[PDB]
Amino acid sequence: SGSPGVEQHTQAFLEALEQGGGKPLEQLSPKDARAVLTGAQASVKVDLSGIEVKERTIQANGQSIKLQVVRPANVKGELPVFMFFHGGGWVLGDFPTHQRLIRDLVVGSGAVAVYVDYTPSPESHYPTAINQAYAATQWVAEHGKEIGVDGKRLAVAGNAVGGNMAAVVALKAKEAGTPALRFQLLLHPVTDASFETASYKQFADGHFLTTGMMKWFWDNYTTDAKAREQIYASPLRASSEQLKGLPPALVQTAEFDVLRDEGEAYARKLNAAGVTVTSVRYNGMIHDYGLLNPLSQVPAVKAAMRQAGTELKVHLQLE
Amino acid sequence: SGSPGVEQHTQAFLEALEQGGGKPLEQLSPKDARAVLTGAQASVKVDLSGIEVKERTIQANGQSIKLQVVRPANVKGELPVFMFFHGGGWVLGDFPTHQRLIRDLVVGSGAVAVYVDYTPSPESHYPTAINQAYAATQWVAEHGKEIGVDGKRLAVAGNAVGGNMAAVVALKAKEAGTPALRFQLLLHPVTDASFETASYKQFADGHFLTTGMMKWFWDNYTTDAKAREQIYASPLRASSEQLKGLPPALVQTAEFDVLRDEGEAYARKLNAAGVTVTSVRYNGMIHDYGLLNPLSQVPAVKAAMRQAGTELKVHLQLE
Ligand SMILES: CC(=O)O[C@H](C(=O)O)c1ccccc1Cl
Ligand SMILES: CC(=O)O[C@H](C(=O)O)c1ccccc1Cl
Ligand SMILES: CC(=O)O[C@H](C(=O)O)c1ccccc1Cl
Ligand SMILES: CC(=O)O[C@H](C(=O)O)c1ccccc1Cl
Ligand SMILES: CC(=O)O[C@H](C(=O)O)c1ccccc1Cl
Ligand SMILES: CC(=O)O[C@H](C(=O)O)c1ccccc1Cl
Repeated sequence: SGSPGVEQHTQAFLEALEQGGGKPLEQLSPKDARAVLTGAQASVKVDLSGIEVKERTIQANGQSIKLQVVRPANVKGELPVFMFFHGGGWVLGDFPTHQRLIRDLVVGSGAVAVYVDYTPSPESHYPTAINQAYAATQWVAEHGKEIGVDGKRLAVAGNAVGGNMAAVVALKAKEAGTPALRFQLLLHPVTDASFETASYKQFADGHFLTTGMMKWFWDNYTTDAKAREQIYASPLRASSEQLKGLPPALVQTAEFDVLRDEGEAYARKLNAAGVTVTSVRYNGMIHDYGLLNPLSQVPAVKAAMRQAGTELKVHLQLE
Repeated sequence: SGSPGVEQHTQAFLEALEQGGGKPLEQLSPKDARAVLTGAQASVKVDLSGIEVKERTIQANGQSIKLQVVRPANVKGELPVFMFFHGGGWVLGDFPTHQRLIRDLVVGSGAVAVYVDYTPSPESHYPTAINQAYAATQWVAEHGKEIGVDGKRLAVAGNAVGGNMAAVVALKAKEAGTPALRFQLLLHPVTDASFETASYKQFADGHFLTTGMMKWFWDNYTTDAKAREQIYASPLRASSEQLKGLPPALVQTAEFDVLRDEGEAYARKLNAAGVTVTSVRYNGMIHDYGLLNPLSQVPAVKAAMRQAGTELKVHLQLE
């Protein structure tokens, strides 16, 4: 478990995982793997106060798409808004597993989150979910009044493959010429369908997210090699010209995460393309510390969450 | 100038420095070198609003020590407080060169800064300044009412050698058993009188702070090898037992800073000793981005400053 330099509570978490192992996640059926995350997130008392949650089903992408709209409690008027794309490696995850993370971003930013219930993998494959994600984002931009938001002040946010999804939705919005986006919040994003970065090599196991999981996640998403080479799957492969004009980004990475290097590399490519980027590595931390309910009271995690909420707020102001 | 991955405005700054060079800083007299920083900081329009500045001379350390007390404007009552220790490699720096940085921390935190006017080097040598710094911190703890602060809610903060000073004052407070400190804010701290870390090797020149400057700074501070080995000069040399019980820390480092590795290493040692630490590397950034007035409008720099102010605020609340 862990490494020299892992933050103390995080290291204890890793050791607890190592104890009483269980089968590797990637050896489970999608149903059983989904239940592992559900059970783990439900195992910890967490503050979910300060929010008003309501479901809305929309017609877009030529289908019905379910949204969970999460609004700061006791606030009147149209509020700015961020789309929220959940992580879980495409196979896992949903709204309640991610509700604490979403709640923290909403309460900290004062903005409304719109969770999009994209179709999981392998039930669907690329590009089904990203097309749903984009469709919902366009819908919010043009129909925001219906759910109490100002669709002209619109960001995208997500963790892990949700960070992939947020980045790709920003690219799709550029491709489509609409909608205008204020900001992209990328928390430990997946950015490349390749597994040879220094961080992938160093943290292959023992640090929660493993290389084995990442390959399984990608395989469930799509085994089409040409699909994986597209910028809408692996945005790290985009040229400077393709990245030009994307909205300002905050990218948080974790020191002990296989995805650390590709996230920081994507931030560099955005910067080289003239996009405004803040790229921050949280040392001592593991992958997706912001999702994990058992880590939500770690002081560094709280600091990272204060930052994520504040930066959403900064970019969602009037004028 | 610079490297692949340097944030765009920062890279332009580095290129401007390279153009129209001038003599290396470390070849100048202390007087002339001091004027270089003064002139550069004065070259940029910056917001200094929202603060009330007043000088106070105190009797401590068996001498007179000048303080600049920087209070949020239009606020009544006793406020919590952080000591502020300026950087400049011991040779350079003062209050006005650092006033924008201090102002940003005050306005963002809502807490009062107490700048300590320690004796520069080589006019004095180790341990004169750190003894003054500690003496002033103890004074504020016990006499805070006189300058409108709650001395029981007291943090230490500083940039570069000021980060060294803040860390060392926390160690001296532990050694003395007083005063109680809420928090240490270390912005790109100097932590070791050695020059062989990977970051020292990689960024030896071309990134504002050079290895040559750092060696000159240390030489002016003290050439006593035994002094440099003391934990009050090089706190990285402290054992876990020596670090045990120190106050919670936020350490910000910069990706392209010779001091990056020793700062992150000190954060690791604090964590190993059970101290609460948040260690954050701002990618794309150079050394002491928070001091430099020409960089104060870079978005990543603004985000880092919002974080520094917020974390001071978090740790200076009642109860
Ligand atoms: C990677 C794994 O095996 O799942 C963990 C477990 O409960 O074992 C786990 C632990 C805490 C939070 C989430 C998850 Cl998913
Ligand atoms: C790459 C991805 O999306 O990461 C997931 C995440 O942490 O969100 C994840 C990774 C490992 C175990 C559980 C979960 Cl849920
Ligand atoms: C778990 C947690 O609350 O850590 C806090 C935070 O960073 O929010 C914190 C808040 C106030 C004082 C100390 C500390 Cl450590
Ligand atoms: C390191 C050096 O030579 O000083 C710089 C210069 O003006 O050349 C400089 C530039 C901007 C801000 C401060 C300073 Cl000190
Ligand atoms: C090590 C130190 O204290 O760094 C100074 C700082 O950036 O504060 C500094 C470094 C290079 C040039 C000017 C100045 Cl002022
Ligand atoms: C120079 C600067 O203000 O950048 C800002 C910041 O991060 O504070 C900012 C604020 C609102 C919207 C965009 C941007 Cl980029």
